[PDB]
Amino acid sequence: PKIKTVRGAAKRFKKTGKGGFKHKHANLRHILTKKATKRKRHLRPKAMVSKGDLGLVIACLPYA
Amino acid sequence: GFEGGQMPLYRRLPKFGFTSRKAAITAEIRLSDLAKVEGGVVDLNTLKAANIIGIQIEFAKVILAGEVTTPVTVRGLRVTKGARAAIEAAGGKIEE
Amino acid sequence: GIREKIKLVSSAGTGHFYTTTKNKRTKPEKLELKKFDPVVRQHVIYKEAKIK
Amino acid sequence: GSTRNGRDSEAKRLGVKRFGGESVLAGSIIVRQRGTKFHAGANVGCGRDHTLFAKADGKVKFEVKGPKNRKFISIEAE
RNA sequence: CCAUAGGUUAAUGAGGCGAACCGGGGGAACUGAAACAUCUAAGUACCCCGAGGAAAAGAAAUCAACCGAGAUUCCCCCAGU
RNA sequence: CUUUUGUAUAAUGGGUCAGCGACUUAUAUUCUGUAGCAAGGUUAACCGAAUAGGGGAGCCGAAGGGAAACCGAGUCUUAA
RNA sequence: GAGGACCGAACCGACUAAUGUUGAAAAAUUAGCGGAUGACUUGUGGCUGGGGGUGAAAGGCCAAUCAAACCGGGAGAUAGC
RNA sequence: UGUAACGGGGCUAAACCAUGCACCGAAGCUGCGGCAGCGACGCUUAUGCGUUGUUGGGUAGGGGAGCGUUCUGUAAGCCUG
RNA sequence: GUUUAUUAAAAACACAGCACUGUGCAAACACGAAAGUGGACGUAUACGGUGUGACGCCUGCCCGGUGCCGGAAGGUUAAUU
RNA sequence: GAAAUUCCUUGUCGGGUAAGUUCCGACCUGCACGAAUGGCGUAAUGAUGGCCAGGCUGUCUCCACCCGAGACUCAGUGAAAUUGAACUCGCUGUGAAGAUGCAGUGUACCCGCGGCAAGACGGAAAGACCCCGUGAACCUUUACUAUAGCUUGACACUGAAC
RNA sequence: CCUUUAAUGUUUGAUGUUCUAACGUUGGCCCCUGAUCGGGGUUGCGGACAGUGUCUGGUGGGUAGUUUGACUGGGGCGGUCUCCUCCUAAAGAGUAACGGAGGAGCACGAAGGUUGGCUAAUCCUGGUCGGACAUCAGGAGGUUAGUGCAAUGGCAUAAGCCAGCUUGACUGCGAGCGUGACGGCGCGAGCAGGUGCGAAAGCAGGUCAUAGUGAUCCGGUGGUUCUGAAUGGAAGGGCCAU
Ligand SMILES: [Cu+]
Ligand SMILES: [Cu+]
Ligand SMILES: [K+]
Ligand SMILES: [K+]
Ligand SMILES: [K+]
Ligand SMILES: [K+]
Ligand SMILES: [K+]
Ligand SMILES: [K+]
Ligand SMILES: [K+]
Ligand SMILES: [K+]
Ligand SMILES: [K+]
Ligand SMILES: [K+]
Ligand SMILES: [K+]
Ligand SMILES: [K+]
Ligand SMILES: [K+]
Ligand SMILES: [K+]
Ligand SMILES: [K+]
Ligand SMILES: [K+]
Ligand SMILES: [K+]
Ligand SMILES: [K+]
Ligand SMILES: [K+]
Ligand SMILES: [K+]
Ligand SMILES: [K+]
Ligand SMILES: [K+]
Ligand SMILES: [K+]
Ligand SMILES: [K+]
Ligand SMILES: [K+]
Ligand SMILES: [K+]
Ligand SMILES: [K+]
Ligand SMILES: [K+]
Ligand SMILES: [K+]
Ligand SMILES: [K+]
Ligand SMILES: [K+]
Ligand SMILES: [K+]
Ligand SMILES: [K+]
Ligand SMILES: [K+]
Ligand SMILES: [K+]
Ligand SMILES: [K+]
Ligand SMILES: [K+]
Ligand SMILES: [K+]
Ligand SMILES: [K+]
Ligand SMILES: [K+]
Ligand SMILES: [K+]
Ligand SMILES: [K+]
Ligand SMILES: [K+]
Ligand SMILES: [K+]
Ligand SMILES: [K+]
Ligand SMILES: [K+]
Ligand SMILES: [K+]
Ligand SMILES: [K+]
Ligand SMILES: [K+]
Ligand SMILES: [Mg+2]
Ligand SMILES: [Mg+2]
Ligand SMILES: [Mg+2]
Ligand SMILES: [Mg+2]
Ligand SMILES: [Mg+2]
Ligand SMILES: [Mg+2]
Ligand SMILES: [Mg+2]
Ligand SMILES: [Mg+2]
Ligand SMILES: [Mg+2]
Ligand SMILES: [Mg+2]
Ligand SMILES: [Mg+2]
Ligand SMILES: [Mg+2]
Ligand SMILES: [Mg+2]
Ligand SMILES: [Mg+2]
Ligand SMILES: [Mg+2]
Ligand SMILES: [Mg+2]
Ligand SMILES: [Mg+2]
Ligand SMILES: [Mg+2]
Ligand SMILES: [Mg+2]
Ligand SMILES: [Mg+2]
Ligand SMILES: [Mg+2]
Ligand SMILES: [Mg+2]
Ligand SMILES: [Mg+2]
Ligand SMILES: [Mg+2]
Ligand SMILES: [Mg+2]
Ligand SMILES: [Mg+2]
Ligand SMILES: [Mg+2]
Ligand SMILES: [Mg+2]
Ligand SMILES: [Mg+2]
Ligand SMILES: [Mg+2]
Ligand SMILES: [Mg+2]
Ligand SMILES: [Mg+2]
Ligand SMILES: [Mg+2]
Ligand SMILES: [Mg+2]
Ligand SMILES: [Mg+2]
Ligand SMILES: [Mg+2]
Ligand SMILES: [Mg+2]
Ligand SMILES: [Mg+2]
Ligand SMILES: [Mg+2]
Ligand SMILES: [Mg+2]
Ligand SMILES: [Mg+2]
Ligand SMILES: [Mg+2]
Ligand SMILES: [Mg+2]
Ligand SMILES: [Mg+2]
Ligand SMILES: [Mg+2]
Ligand SMILES: [Mg+2]
Ligand SMILES: [Mg+2]
Ligand SMILES: [Mg+2]
Ligand SMILES: [Mg+2]
Ligand SMILES: [Mg+2]
Ligand SMILES: [Mg+2]
Ligand SMILES: [Mg+2]
Ligand SMILES: [Mg+2]
Ligand SMILES: [Mg+2]
Ligand SMILES: [Mg+2]
Ligand SMILES: [Mg+2]
Ligand SMILES: [Mg+2]
Ligand SMILES: [Mg+2]
Ligand SMILES: [Mg+2]
Ligand SMILES: [Mg+2]
Ligand SMILES: [Mg+2]
Ligand SMILES: [Mg+2]
Ligand SMILES: [Mg+2]
Ligand SMILES: [Mg+2]
Ligand SMILES: [Mg+2]
Ligand SMILES: [Mg+2]
Ligand SMILES: [Mg+2]
Ligand SMILES: [Mg+2]
Ligand SMILES: [Mg+2]
Ligand SMILES: [Mg+2]
Ligand SMILES: [Mg+2]
Ligand SMILES: [Mg+2]
Ligand SMILES: [Mg+2]
Ligand SMILES: [Mg+2]
Ligand SMILES: [Mg+2]
Ligand SMILES: [Mg+2]
Ligand SMILES: [Mg+2]
Ligand SMILES: [Mg+2]
Ligand SMILES: [Mg+2]
Ligand SMILES: [Mg+2]
Ligand SMILES: [Mg+2]
Ligand SMILES: [Mg+2]
Ligand SMILES: [Mg+2]
Ligand SMILES: [Mg+2]
Ligand SMILES: [Mg+2]
Ligand SMILES: [Mg+2]
Ligand SMILES: [Mg+2]
Ligand SMILES: [Mg+2]
Repeated sequence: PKIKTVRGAAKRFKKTGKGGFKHKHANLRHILTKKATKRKRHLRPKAMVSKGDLGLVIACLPYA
Repeated sequence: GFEGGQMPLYRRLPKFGFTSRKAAITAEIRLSDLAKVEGGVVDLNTLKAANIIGIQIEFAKVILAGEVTTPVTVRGLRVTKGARAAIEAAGGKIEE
Repeated sequence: GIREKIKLVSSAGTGHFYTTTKNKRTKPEKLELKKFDPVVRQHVIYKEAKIK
Repeated sequence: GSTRNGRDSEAKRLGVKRFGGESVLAGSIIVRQRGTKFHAGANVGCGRDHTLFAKADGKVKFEVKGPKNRKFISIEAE
C-alpha cells in the first residue's frame, strides 16, 4: 500500500529549494530568563538539517 | 527514525507553524501560460478551461516566468511587477 | 536557589518586558532601571512586576 | 568496598589553533587558553574567555616582548 | 353477577438442513508501541438471531458558498493530503 | 560445517543413500541502467468486440521565499 | 455381649529390603509389613467442568496430561535468541 | 605413568668466542611458457587490435561476468523406431 | 483414622474437647446477570466462619500500631443546585 | 530450658563405655523458649525419631562348600541404544590450555573367544545450578492502575393530611 | 417606589406523627386444578418504607492486567549514573579502568558599566588601657597577599583595593572561527538604532576564565499590520516575549 508519512516529522521539517530541509532550533520553548539574549537571538531563525541526519529525515518524509 | 532509544531528531526538535487553507486555493500562472488560453482574455474561468489551474482555485497570480509575445487582457488576477511590465510591453493590458 | 524570577515592565505602555532574578528577602524594594524599549525605540524607565 | 573517586570533567579542547606563519582570515581563533598565557599583540583581540583572535587578515606571528618577557601574538598584514 | 382467565374442536402456517455472500445482538487476546496502563491489534477472531437470490441503502430537516448541485449503491481520483 | 580472539580439537551438527527443504509476492517510494517523448511527459476508472482506438478526471515537472497574510527571480528577517 | 476393642485369612492398603531399570510390568515381583464391625470396603447408576470442580490440604486429583485439563480456532502469536 | 630441562642418535667439538671464504635453504627474486584486471600510447569496420607499464592472498561485505535446470514463443520448423 | 496414584505415611491433615465471632429466619453464608437452589422441611441446646487440638494443672502484662465494634458535637468532602 | 529452638559448642558437671561430637540426668551464660499461629505435664496408642541391653546370628574377622536359575557350547528364531570417516598402541612434550590421530621416541606378526571396566572429556536428555532476554507463568502485598462485591447520598418508580 | 420588619393563600427543605392507594409479602382462604410451580381473586400484615434503575463519594489482592533500570573482573549486597578542576595522558587535540584527589546543582542592581585614584602577606622596633594577636608610627619585605565559593591557568596597564556618576546585565544583526555523530555549545571584530561614563582618545551586548543544569510534547500569561470552515465577528491556531 501507500507509504505512510511520519506525521510528527512532517510537523517539524520543511523541504527547501535544493532539496534540504529547514527546521526550528531546539532550546527556545522555556527556561528562558537564564539564557543570554545573544543565544536566544541566534536560536530564532530556522536552520538546515545536517548531513548525518538527512537520511533519517528523508526516511520519515517520503512525500515531502 | 529510530535511533537506538536516544530521543530521535524528529522529536527533540520542536513543531512549528500552521497550514493555511487559503494557500490551497491560490495558484501561480507563468507568462508562457497566457497564450495557451482560448480567446486572448485571461481570467480564472479561461485558465480552468485550458487546464492551467485547478477547478477549485479561487485566486491566481501571474509571475515573470517564461515569455509572452502576444497581446492578452488579464482580468481579475494579481500580476507581479515584472509580469505586468512584460505583458504591457508585449501589448496587453491588466484590468482589476 | 533563593533568588526569584521577576519581570521589568516598560513604562511606555507597550507591554514590553525584560526578565531577571531578585533576592526578595534582602532587597524588598522594587527594582527600577532605564532600559531600551524596542517597540518605541527609546530608553525608558522599567519597573519590577511579578514574573507570570 | 568502593571508591570515593571516579569523577572528571570533559576535555575543553584548548590550545593553539593556528601556528606561526599561518595565513588567517579576520575573526579566526588563534589560541584558546585559561587566562593570558599568551597576550594580544597587533591586530589581535582578547575575548571574554581570553581567546586570542585575528582582527585582520594576515599571517600569525609569535614573539616575546616587554620587561616581563611575556609572549604576544600578532597578525602581520599580507 | 355480567364478564374475563381457562377448556375442546376445526382451518391455515411454522420448525429441520445447507460452502460463501448479507443485516442485526454480543465481542477477545496474542501482537505493535522495541517495557507498559492511554492507544494498537479491531468491531478482527469467535458465539448468537434473522433474510434473500442477492442483502443493505435509498428520493435531502443533504451538500455548497451567495455561484450552484440535486435519492441510494459501486469504481477511479482528491490524498497518505 | 558452525561458532569464535583462537578449534585436530576432548566445542556444535551430521549412521548412509535417494527425493524434498530457506531472500518470495503485491503495492507504494527513491536511486542506477535502458527505451520513448521532451518544456513537457503520462493517463486511471471506464467506453470499446478489440494488447487498437477513445478517455487528460488526475499526477509529476517548468519558482521560490515566508509560520502566515502576502510578495515573487526574488523573498524572509528588522525601524532599516 | 459393648467396642472408630484384641489376634488373624478373604478384602482394602503400601512401612522395609532384594530383584527388575532396552522390565514379565510406562510403578511390578518376592520375602516380610498395616487395617481387617468401621471416620470400613465393594457393584451398578447419578451429580459437580477449567480460574472452574473436588480436596481428613499433598498444589493432591480431575482418563498413563495439572501452580490452571483436553480438542479445535485467533495462528505463520511474538522470538533484539 | 617412562629416559623425559640438546627433538633423537651421538658429540670434547658436532660446545663457546673472533675473523674469513664456500654451500644449503621459501609459493621471496630471476629464467621459460600461459591467463586475467587497470592505465598510457597508437590504429580502427568504433569495438576490438597492437605496443607498453603495472597489478592479480583474502572473512564480513560491495561491484562485474557467466554455467546449467523446468516452462512460453520462434516451432504444423528441426532430430527421432 | 487421612495424605503427596508413580522417590516423602510423618512430628503433616483430621479428630472428640475448647474459645472467639457472625447469624431472629425471606438467617448469616454459598452457587447463580436472574428466577431460584443449598443452609433446612433446621430456628440460637440451631446454623456458618475462624483459631486451638483427648485429658490434667493452667493460660500472666500491653489497646501506642493494624483491624473490628460503638459514637456523631465539630472539621473536611461526591453527584446535585 | 544447650531444647524438633543454643551460634559460640563436642559448653560444663554427673551417668553409662576400655574409649561415647549421639543418648540419659542436671546446671542456666535462653546468639534467638514461653502460655489456645497455646505453656508445662501425661496412662494408653505408633510400619514415628534418638539411645542402651539380653537372645540371635555369614553383618563382620574371612570366607568355604553345596543345591537350583542364567552366564558358556550346539541347533532354531532373532532385537537395541549409538555411529563424520578410520589402516582406532605406550610414553614425554606440544597444542583452544587433560591427544589413538601433532613432535620426538619406545614397543608392536594377522584374526577370534571368555572375562574386567582405567580412557574414548563413553551412551542417554539443546544444564534443572549460575548468568543473560527491556522472555513466561503462578503466588504475595499498606507496588501501580482498574474492577465484581459491600457500603453512602441524589433523582426516578413515589402518594395524602397534620 | 428605596432602607427595615411581622403574617398568610402560597412554591419547594428537613424532622416527626398519622393515613392508604403505588410497591412487598418465602401469613390465611377461594378458583384455574387430579398442582407445596405459576396466575387471578379476597383478607391480614408491612407501607411510601423496603427494593430495583441511572448517577455518585467510600471500601475493595475478592479478581484482573502489568511494572519492579543499568554499570559490575559472575550475579547479589555496597558504590555509581549529569556538570566543573587537577593528575594518569607518552611537550598539538583527544585518550580507559569499581585508577589517584577535590568541587557544582549558586551568588551579586552591585559583587555589573565607566572615570579618577590606590597596592599586599608576614615580621621587628617604639606607643594608654592593650595582653601572642585590635588601633597608631617607623623600618624590613616584595605578593610569601588578594580573587563571592574547588582546582588549574591567569592577574600590577592589575583581573586585587577605594570613591563619583550610572544601567551596555541594551534591541536588531553579524565577516570569520572553534568544538561536537547529531541535537547543540562557544569566541567574535564590525553594521543600524538608542544609551552610560570620560575633557578626549575611547570603554561598555554582565561578573578574571573555566561548574551553577533539563530536549520535545502538553498547557498557562502578555503582545501581535498573521489565520479565522457561508459572510462579519468570535473560539481555536500561528508568530514574538515568558
Ligand atoms: Cu412441528
Ligand atoms: Cu459529604
Ligand atoms: K493488550
Ligand atoms: K517489544
Ligand atoms: K513484558
Ligand atoms: K554445525
Ligand atoms: K557457539
Ligand atoms: K564459545
Ligand atoms: K558439550
Ligand atoms: K549446531
Ligand atoms: K524499485
Ligand atoms: K528511467
Ligand atoms: K524586507
Ligand atoms: K454403598
Ligand atoms: K484445587
Ligand atoms: K484424555
Ligand atoms: K484453565
Ligand atoms: K597486462
Ligand atoms: K514439436
Ligand atoms: K504410616
Ligand atoms: K497431610
Ligand atoms: K459457634
Ligand atoms: K489426663
Ligand atoms: K482423661
Ligand atoms: K494494641
Ligand atoms: K487499637
Ligand atoms: K461528615
Ligand atoms: K540450657
Ligand atoms: K532459640
Ligand atoms: K560422655
Ligand atoms: K491464632
Ligand atoms: K492443654
Ligand atoms: K507410624
Ligand atoms: K518412642
Ligand atoms: K609420534
Ligand atoms: K571402560
Ligand atoms: K526493564
Ligand atoms: K507453571
Ligand atoms: K395485600
Ligand atoms: K423507598
Ligand atoms: K457505588
Ligand atoms: K483488591
Ligand atoms: K572490570
Ligand atoms: K573474575
Ligand atoms: K596532558
Ligand atoms: K561599578
Ligand atoms: K564603581
Ligand atoms: K556547528
Ligand atoms: K493569538
Ligand atoms: K462548512
Ligand atoms: K486569534
Ligand atoms: Mg514560546
Ligand atoms: Mg485538469
Ligand atoms: Mg580537565
Ligand atoms: Mg430456517
Ligand atoms: Mg510491546
Ligand atoms: Mg480503528
Ligand atoms: Mg429463496
Ligand atoms: Mg431491500
Ligand atoms: Mg428500506
Ligand atoms: Mg439558490
Ligand atoms: Mg571461548
Ligand atoms: Mg590448528
Ligand atoms: Mg577423538
Ligand atoms: Mg568434534
Ligand atoms: Mg551450541
Ligand atoms: Mg551427533
Ligand atoms: Mg529482500
Ligand atoms: Mg511556492
Ligand atoms: Mg479394631
Ligand atoms: Mg492411598
Ligand atoms: Mg506383598
Ligand atoms: Mg492394631
Ligand atoms: Mg488384625
Ligand atoms: Mg477455556
Ligand atoms: Mg508446598
Ligand atoms: Mg493423571
Ligand atoms: Mg494461565
Ligand atoms: Mg493474529
Ligand atoms: Mg511460529
Ligand atoms: Mg623417573
Ligand atoms: Mg634440534
Ligand atoms: Mg661465523
Ligand atoms: Mg623454490
Ligand atoms: Mg613470485
Ligand atoms: Mg612471463
Ligand atoms: Mg600476490
Ligand atoms: Mg582475489
Ligand atoms: Mg519450447
Ligand atoms: Mg482416600
Ligand atoms: Mg509418593
Ligand atoms: Mg512411601
Ligand atoms: Mg430459603
Ligand atoms: Mg434470593
Ligand atoms: Mg430452600
Ligand atoms: Mg495445630
Ligand atoms: Mg485507642
Ligand atoms: Mg466507625
Ligand atoms: Mg550445635
Ligand atoms: Mg553436649
Ligand atoms: Mg560429658
Ligand atoms: Mg538433655
Ligand atoms: Mg513457639
Ligand atoms: Mg514466639
Ligand atoms: Mg494470652
Ligand atoms: Mg499469641
Ligand atoms: Mg497465642
Ligand atoms: Mg500443640
Ligand atoms: Mg513438654
Ligand atoms: Mg494409625
Ligand atoms: Mg545360537
Ligand atoms: Mg600444557
Ligand atoms: Mg598429554
Ligand atoms: Mg573381547
Ligand atoms: Mg562389568
Ligand atoms: Mg557424555
Ligand atoms: Mg542450553
Ligand atoms: Mg512477570
Ligand atoms: Mg406459590
Ligand atoms: Mg495480581
Ligand atoms: Mg499483554
Ligand atoms: Mg545487570
Ligand atoms: Mg544497590
Ligand atoms: Mg595533550
Ligand atoms: Mg603527545
Ligand atoms: Mg582511541
Ligand atoms: Mg576507549
Ligand atoms: Mg575514566
Ligand atoms: Mg559529590
Ligand atoms: Mg581604573
Ligand atoms: Mg557567515
Ligand atoms: Mg551608532
Ligand atoms: Mg559627555
Ligand atoms: Mg547573565
Ligand atoms: Mg567582580
Ligand atoms: Mg569567578
Ligand atoms: Mg496529553
Ligand atoms: Mg460556520
Ligand atoms: Mg466565518
